Amino acid sequence: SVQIVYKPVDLSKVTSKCGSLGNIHHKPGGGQVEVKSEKLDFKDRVQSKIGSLDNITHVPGGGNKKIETHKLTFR
Amino acid sequence: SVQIVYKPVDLSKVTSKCGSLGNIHHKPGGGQVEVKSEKLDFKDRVQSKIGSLDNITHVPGGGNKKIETHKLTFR
Amino acid sequence: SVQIVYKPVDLSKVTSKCGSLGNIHHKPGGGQVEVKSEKLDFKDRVQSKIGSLDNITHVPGGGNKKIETHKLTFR
Amino acid sequence: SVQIVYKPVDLSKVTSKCGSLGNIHHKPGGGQVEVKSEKLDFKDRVQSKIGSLDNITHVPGGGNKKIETHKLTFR
Amino acid sequence: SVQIVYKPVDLSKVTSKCGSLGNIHHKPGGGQVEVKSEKLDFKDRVQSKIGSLDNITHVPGGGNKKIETHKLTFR
Repeated sequence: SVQIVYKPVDLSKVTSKCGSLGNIHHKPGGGQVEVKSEKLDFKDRVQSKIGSLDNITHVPGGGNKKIETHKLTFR
Repeated sequence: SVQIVYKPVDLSKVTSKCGSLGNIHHKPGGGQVEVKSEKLDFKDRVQSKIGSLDNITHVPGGGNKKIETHKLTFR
Repeated sequence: SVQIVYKPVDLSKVTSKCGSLGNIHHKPGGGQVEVKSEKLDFKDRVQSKIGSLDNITHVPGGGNKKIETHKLTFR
Repeated sequence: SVQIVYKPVDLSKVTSKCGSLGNIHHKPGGGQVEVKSEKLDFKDRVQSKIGSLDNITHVPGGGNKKIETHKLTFR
Repeated sequence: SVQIVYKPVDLSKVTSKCGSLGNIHHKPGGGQVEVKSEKLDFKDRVQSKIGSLDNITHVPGGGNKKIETHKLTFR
């Protein structure tokens, strides 16, 4: 006979306290972008990005995470 | 016979306290970007990025993480 | 017979206290980027990045982590 | 004869710039005030203050001042 | 004859720049105030203050001042 008893117990705390969170300034691409092109040959795909792109200001009050994986495999 | 008793117990704390969090200044690409091109041949794919791209200001109050993996395998 | 009793016990603390956290200044790419090109031949893929890219200001109040792995394998 | 020509000229600047101003915490009278009195005689005026009084948090963005006095006196 | 020509000229600058100003913590009277009194005689005025009083947090971004006095007196 085979007897498996999977009883994981969890009393866990992921906690944060923050008194104040602020005065965040993110200023990307303040300056000047000059792009000049003359006599260009492209014989395949072109991807171009010019300026201020994909900029992030992420300010979570918590921002806490808990990943928990359980796996039982019988063969 | 086979008897497996998987009883992991967890009373765990991932904790932060912060009195104040602030006055963050992120200023990427303040200056001047001049790109001049004359007589260029491309015979395959081109990817170009010019300026201020993919800049991040990440300011979590907590920012705490707990990864926990459990794995039981019987064969 | 075979008897396995997996009882790991955890009373663990990953803790931080911080009275103040602030006045962070990140200023990447303050100066001047001049790129001049004349008579260039490319016969394969080109990737170009010019300016201020992929810059990070990461300021977590906590920033604490706990990784915990449990693995029981019977054969 | 008497000739008075009072021509004071002023081209003056009192200036401030501030990128961020914040995360001010003023916590007066956190603790415990116990006042016990038995058999007190007062034969004149009494003024009493007990606790947290007249506390100030003054946070001006500018807070700049210019005093200018002109006085001409003829006798 | 008497000829007075009061032409004071002013091209003056009182200036400040500040990139960030913050994370100020003022915590007066954290602890415990125990006042016990038995058999006190007062035959004149009493002023009493007990606890956390008249505490200031003054945080001006500028805080700049210019005093200028002009005085002309003829007799």
